[PDB]
Amino acid sequence: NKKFLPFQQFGRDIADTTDAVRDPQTLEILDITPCSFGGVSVITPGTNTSNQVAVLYQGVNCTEVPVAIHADQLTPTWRVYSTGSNVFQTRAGCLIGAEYVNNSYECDIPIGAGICASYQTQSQSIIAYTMSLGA
Amino acid sequence: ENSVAYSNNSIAIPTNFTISVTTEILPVSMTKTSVDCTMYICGDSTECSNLLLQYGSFCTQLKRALTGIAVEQDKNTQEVFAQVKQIYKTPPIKYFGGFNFSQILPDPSKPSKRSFIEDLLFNKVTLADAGFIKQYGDCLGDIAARDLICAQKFKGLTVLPPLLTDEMIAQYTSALLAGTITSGWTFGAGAALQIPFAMQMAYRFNGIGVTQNVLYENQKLIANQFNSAIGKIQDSLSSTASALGKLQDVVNHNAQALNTLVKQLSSKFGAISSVLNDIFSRLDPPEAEVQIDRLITGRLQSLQTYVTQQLIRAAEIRASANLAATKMSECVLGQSKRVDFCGKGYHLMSFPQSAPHGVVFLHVTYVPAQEKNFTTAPAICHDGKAHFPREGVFVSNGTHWFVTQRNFYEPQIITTDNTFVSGNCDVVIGIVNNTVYDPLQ
Amino acid sequence: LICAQKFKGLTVLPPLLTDEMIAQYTSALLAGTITSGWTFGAGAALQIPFAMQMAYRFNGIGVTQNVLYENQKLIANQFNSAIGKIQDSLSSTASALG
Amino acid sequence: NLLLQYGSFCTQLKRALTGIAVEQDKNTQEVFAQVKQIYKTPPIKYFGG
Amino acid sequence: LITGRLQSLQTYVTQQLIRAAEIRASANLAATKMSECVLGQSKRVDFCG
Ligand SMILES: *[C@@H]1O[C@H](CO)[C@@H](O[C@@H]2O[C@H](CO)[C@@H](O)[C@H](O)[C@H]2NC(C)=O)[C@H](O)[C@H]1NC(C)=O
Ligand SMILES: *[C@@H]1O[C@H](CO)[C@@H](O[C@@H]2O[C@H](CO)[C@@H](O)[C@H](O)[C@H]2NC(C)=O)[C@H](O)[C@H]1NC(C)=O
Ligand SMILES: *[C@@H]1O[C@H](CO)[C@@H](O[C@@H]2O[C@H](CO)[C@@H](O)[C@H](O)[C@H]2NC(C)=O)[C@H](O)[C@H]1NC(C)=O
Ligand SMILES: *[C@@H]1O[C@H](CO)[C@@H](O[C@@H]2O[C@H](CO)[C@@H](O)[C@H](O)[C@H]2NC(C)=O)[C@H](O)[C@H]1NC(C)=O
Ligand SMILES: *[C@@H]1O[C@H](CO)[C@@H](O)[C@H](O)[C@H]1NC(C)=O
Ligand SMILES: *[C@@H]1O[C@H](CO)[C@@H](O)[C@H](O)[C@H]1NC(C)=O
Ligand SMILES: *[C@@H]1O[C@H](CO)[C@@H](O)[C@H](O)[C@H]1NC(C)=O
Ligand SMILES: *[C@@H]1O[C@H](CO)[C@@H](O)[C@H](O)[C@H]1NC(C)=O
Repeated sequence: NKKFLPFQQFGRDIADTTDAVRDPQTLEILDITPCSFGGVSVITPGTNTSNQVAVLYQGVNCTEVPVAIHADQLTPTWRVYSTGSNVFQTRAGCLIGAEYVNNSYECDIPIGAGICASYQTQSQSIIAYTMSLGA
Repeated sequence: ENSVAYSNNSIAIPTNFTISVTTEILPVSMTKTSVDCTMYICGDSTECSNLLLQYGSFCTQLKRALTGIAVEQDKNTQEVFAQVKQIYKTPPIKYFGGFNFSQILPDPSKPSKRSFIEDLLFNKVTLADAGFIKQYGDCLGDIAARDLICAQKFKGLTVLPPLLTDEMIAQYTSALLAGTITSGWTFGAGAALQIPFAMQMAYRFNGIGVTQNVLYENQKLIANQFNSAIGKIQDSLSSTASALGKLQDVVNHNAQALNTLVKQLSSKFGAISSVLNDIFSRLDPPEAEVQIDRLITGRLQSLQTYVTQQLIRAAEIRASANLAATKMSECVLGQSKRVDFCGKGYHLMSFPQSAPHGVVFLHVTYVPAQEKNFTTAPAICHDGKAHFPREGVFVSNGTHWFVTQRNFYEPQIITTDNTFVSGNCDVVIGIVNNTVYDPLQ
Repeated sequence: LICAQKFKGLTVLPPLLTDEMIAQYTSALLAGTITSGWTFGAGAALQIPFAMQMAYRFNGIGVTQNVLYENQKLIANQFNSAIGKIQDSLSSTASALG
Repeated sequence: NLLLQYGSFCTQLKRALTGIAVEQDKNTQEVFAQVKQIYKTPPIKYFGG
Repeated sequence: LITGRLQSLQTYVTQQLIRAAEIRASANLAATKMSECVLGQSKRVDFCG
C-alpha cells in the first residue's frame, strides 16, 4: 500500500535492501519478500532406547512445510513428516511428530518458549509439554 | 574536606538511626543468536556451493561455537534464578508488623502476575521491543517500512527465543520474595519454617551489634521510615529515564555488532563490486573464480572477526552473571557481614526483582546519625582491682559513669554482673576511679 | 623512542587522575582509618581513642581486651620494628614488584 | 580513496578502542574514589606509642 | 599491502581487548579487597595476609 512519488521508481530499505518495486506497466508498487527458508533441528530420545524422532522447523509458521520438502526434494522419509500427521505450532517455529499432552512435568530436553519434549511410555512415544517449575 | 576532633579520651556515639533503600542492577544474559552460512556468503547461487565447499567446513566451527554461546546463556540464567526447589504462596493475610508490601508483591489483578515495580522497569526500558521472534515470519507484506529486525533476519542472521519466558521468571522472583518474607532465611537450608516478621527483624538487629530492645520499642517509627523509603524509591525510579545504562549498553553493543556485520556486505574487497550475479555472468570462469575467491576470503575473514568479538563479550557477561548469582545467594538468603557488599552501611536484607535482561536488587540497610560527644576511659580501678566492660564501653556526661552499647546511646549502672576483672590497677594507662555495684548486697 | 611511536599515529592519552590527587585520596583514607576505625565506612566519621579500636579488633579475633592494656609497649615496639624491617626490605629488593 | 572501498572499518576500530580508554578511567575511579569528604590528621600525633 | 596492514592492526586490537578484561578482573578483586579489609575486619582466612 505504501505510496511512491511520480518520479520515484523503486524503493530501498536500510542496509541497502530492495523492498518494493513499481511495475512498469500498471505503475503500481508491489512488495517483494525473500523466499521462505529456515533451520531444521532433530529431537532424538537416544539411539539405544528408540528410533522415533521429531523434527523442528525454526522461526516459521509451517502451513507450508509440505511444499517446502516437495521443492527441496527430500526423501519420502521426510515427506511423511512434511505431511501434517502431528503438527504443533509453538513460539519457536513448529514441531512435527510429537503429541502435545496437557499435563505438566519437569524438563529434560529443551526447545524454547518454556516448552519441553520427553519420551514416555503411554503407548511409548515422544510427548511434548509445557515446563512446570516445581511442586 | 572535613577535619576530625581527634583526642585520646573523647568518643562520639550515635543517638538515632535511619533505614534507607538502595537500588542496584546486574545484567545476567545477552541475546542468543544463530547464523546461516550459504545465504550470507553469497545469497542463493549454485556456483557458490560448487566453489566454497573445498574452502573447508569453517561454518561448522562457527555453528558449534555460537551454539556453545547460546547454551551458555540459558545455563547462566537458570543457574542464577533456579535456586529454590518449590513455589511458595503468600497467605491472604498481608499484615506484617505494619510493613507495607503492596509495591513489590505480585498483583493477581493483572494479565501475567508481574508486580508493580517490575512493570515500571519493563515500561521504562521499552527498547527491546521483544524481537525474540514473537511469532515472526509475519512480515511478508511490509506495508510499513519493514523495521530493521526482519531485514536482519532475511540476511541469514536469526535470533533464537530464550529458554525461560518472562512470566515464569516473575513466578520465581515471587517465590523468592515470599520465602524471604515469611520464613526468614531457614528455607535456604531446608524446609521453610514460619516466623512472625517482627522477631525476624529482632534477629537481624541482634546480628548487627544491637540488642532487640531497640526495635520492639520503636516499631512504628521503623514502619513509617520503611514505607517512606519505598515511596521515595518508587518516585525516584519513575522519574529518571537514564538510571539503567548497563542493559541499554549491552543491547546497543549487540545491535552495533550486527549492524557492522550487515554493512560490511557491501565491500568491494579490491574487486569490481559486491554483486554476485553480474560478476559471474559478465566475466569468464578463469577470472570469475579469482574474483569469487577474493570475495569469499574477505567475507569469511569479516565473519570470523565478528564471531571472535561475540565470544569475547560472552565471557564478560558470564563473569557478571556469576557475581550476580553469588550476591543473590548471600545477601538475600542470609545476612552478609562483608561491608559494602550488599549496599552501603550495615546490611539488613534485600529483595530481588526481574528486568528484561537482568536482575535488580533492593537493599534495606541501617545508617546511624545524630551523634553526641562524651569522655571515656579504658577501665575502672576499684579496691585495687581493675574492671573491664562485658561488651559495651565506659562513657560519662561529666559526672557519672555508665556502660553503653556501641551503636545506640543507652546508659546503665556499673554492676558486677556487667563487667569483669583482671589483675591490679597499677599497669593500665587510662584508669579512672569510680564505684561498682553488687546487686545482692 | 616515544617520539618515533608518536609520529606513527600511536598517540598515548594521559590519564584523567594525576598521581598527586591519588595520593590525596590515599591519605584521606588512611586518616579515616587511623582516627575513626570503621564507622566512617558506613556513616560519618566518629572519633575514638586508638587503644579502644585495637581492643575492639582483638575482641574480634577470639581474644579479650585484657591482653592489650598490659602489652601496649611490646605491641608498639614490635609494630615499629616490623615497619622498619618492611622499609628496609622494600628498599633492598627491586625485583619484588613483579 | 582505496580504503573508502573498505569504508568505515577503521572507524569501527576507533569505536572499539575508545571503550577500554574510558574503562581504565572508570576502573581507577571505582577502586579509589569511595569517600565523600577529604579528612586530614590533627597536627599533634601521639597514637599510644 | 592494504589488506595485510589492516589485518595486523585488527589482530593488535583484538589482543589489547583481550588484556583489558584481565585487567578489569584484577581491578575488581583489588576494589573488593580494599573495600573489605580496609574499611572493616574480615573473618575470611588468608584473604588478607
Ligand atoms: C529519630 O529521628 C526521627 C525522625 O528523623 C524522629 O521522629 C520524628 O520526631 C519528630 C519530632 O516530634 C516528629 O515530628 C516526626 O513525625 C517523627 N518522625 C517519625 C517518622 O515518626 C525521632 O524522634 C528521633 N529519635 C529521637 C530519640 O529523637
Ligand atoms: C501501601 O501503600 C500503597 C501505596 O499506593 C497503598 O495504596 C493506597 O491505598 C489507599 C487505600 O484507600 C488508596 O486510597 C490509594 O489510592 C492507594 N494508592 C494508590 C497509588 O493507588 C496501600 O493502601 C498501602 N497499604 C496499606 C495496608 O495501607
Ligand atoms: C548526666 O546524666 C545523669 C543521668 O541522666 C544525670 O544524673 C541525673 O540527673 C537528673 C536530672 O538532673 C537528676 O534528677 C538525677 O538525680 C541525677 N542522678 C544522679 C544519680 O545524680 C546527670 O545530672 C547528668 N550530668 C550532666 C553534667 O549532664
Ligand atoms: C584513685 O584512688 C586511689 C585511692 O586513693 C589513688 O591512690 C592514691 O595514689 C597516691 C599517689 O601516690 C597515693 O599517695 C595514695 O596513698 C593513694 N591512695 C591510697 C588510699 O593509698 C589514685 O591516685 C586515684 N587515681 C586517680 C586517677 O584519681
Ligand atoms: C501462521 O500462524 C500465525 C499465528 O497464529 C497466523 O497469524 C498466520 O496466519 C499463520 N499462517 C497462515 C498461512 O495461516
Ligand atoms: C488443555 O487444557 C486447557 C485448559 O486450560 C484447555 O483449555 C484445552 O482445551 C485443553 N486442550 C486439550 C487438547 O485437551
Ligand atoms: C593525650 O595526648 C596529649 C598529647 O600528648 C597528652 O598531653 C595527654 O596526657 C594524653 N592523655 C592522657 C590521658 O594521657
Ligand atoms: C565534639 O567536640 C568537638 C570539639 O569541641 C567539636 O568540634 C565537635 O563538633 C563535637 N561533636 C559534635 C557531634 O558536635
